[PDB]
Amino acid sequence: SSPGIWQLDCTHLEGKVILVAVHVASGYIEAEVIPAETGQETAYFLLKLAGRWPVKTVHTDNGSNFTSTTVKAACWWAGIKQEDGIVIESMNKELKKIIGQVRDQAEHLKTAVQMAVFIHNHKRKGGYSAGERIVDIIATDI
Amino acid sequence: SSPGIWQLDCTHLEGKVILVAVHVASGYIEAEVIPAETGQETAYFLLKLAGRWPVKTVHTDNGSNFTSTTVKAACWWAGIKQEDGIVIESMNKELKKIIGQVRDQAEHLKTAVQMAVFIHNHKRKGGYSAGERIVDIIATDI
Ligand SMILES: Cc1nc2c(c(-c3cc(F)c4c(c3C)CCCO4)c1[C@H](OC(C)(C)C)C(=O)O)CN(C[C@H]1C[C@H]1c1ccccc1)CC2
Ligand SMILES: Cc1nc2c(c(-c3cc(F)c4c(c3C)CCCO4)c1[C@H](OC(C)(C)C)C(=O)O)CN(C[C@H]1C[C@H]1c1ccccc1)CC2
Repeated sequence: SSPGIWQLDCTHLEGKVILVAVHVASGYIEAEVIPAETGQETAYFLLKLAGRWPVKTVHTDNGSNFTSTTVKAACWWAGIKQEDGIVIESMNKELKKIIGQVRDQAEHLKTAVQMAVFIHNHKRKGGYSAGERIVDIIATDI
Repeated sequence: SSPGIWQLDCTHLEGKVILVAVHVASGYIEAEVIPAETGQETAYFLLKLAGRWPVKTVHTDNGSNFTSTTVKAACWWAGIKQEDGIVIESMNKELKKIIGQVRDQAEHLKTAVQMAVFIHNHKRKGGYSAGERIVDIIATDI
């Protein structure tokens, strides 16, 4: 169901990889800079996300990355269901748009990515932000 | 007020440092393994936390770590108020207790810490978990 569904995606910037988790119903995001797209990086990120938010189902833009036994262990341990198939381009475009706008304010790319995550989750779209929508969606399900 | 108050603390294990953020009203935690307690590590962690949860006020067990101009920049950029003074020993004892219980299941300490964060936030105390309490507290304030 809708409150526990997340989409994982990866995007490239400055010879680095940005791993993004999107809470599908709200548009709320978590993101991190990693050296390369690997099973180990995805597994560790999933384990972190699942301890912080209710993660019931995960989708990816890269099915081969979910085949990894390290990713399988993270989903098995956290009780996450892997679901095939999957917007993503637009989220990656909007995130890179925010990143480019703030890039000069920081030395490290990871700092600019976290500033971009902050801007995205706090942005009101009398409208609500993605941060307000995720908390609203999950509290309703409790 | 109560929904935006966080406590930061650091604890040592296996020659490494575990940086813990506790949502005071719920007992919900975020934690990471870092090489050493620095202004830069604390600043980056604060920037991440504030983009993910409403962080209005932060307290620490180590005031000298909040004096750093890098920590000051993170709080200024994210609009966090630093508040002097501050339970913590018991949270560190409970977290290390959970860590020791799972330590053998993983090679890396960081993996065991994330498993411990997952266990703590999901643990029901008909009672509610820290994960349910934080979402409940924040949705009420919306
Ligand atoms: C370094 C490492 N290598 C492997 C594995 C894990 C790993 C990954 C996880 F996501 C995880 C756990 C472990 C131990 C313990 C339970 C919580 O989740 C780790 C882990 O480090 C990461 C990648 C940085 C997180 C660590 O520190 O040990 C997991 N292995 C799975 C095959 C045993 C088989 C398996 C077991 C269960 C389900 C599916 C496959 C492959 C190698
Ligand atoms: C490497 C680095 N060194 C310094 C600083 C920041 C830094 C830290 C932040 F928390 C931060 C920002 C920056 C640029 C931009 C806005 C969002 O928050 C970074 C940052 O890397 C981290 C530590 C890994 C996050 C980066 O990549 O640039 C911040 N500097 C502050 C004195 C200018 C003065 C200041 C400015 C505003 C308020 C208070 C003090 C000292 C050196």
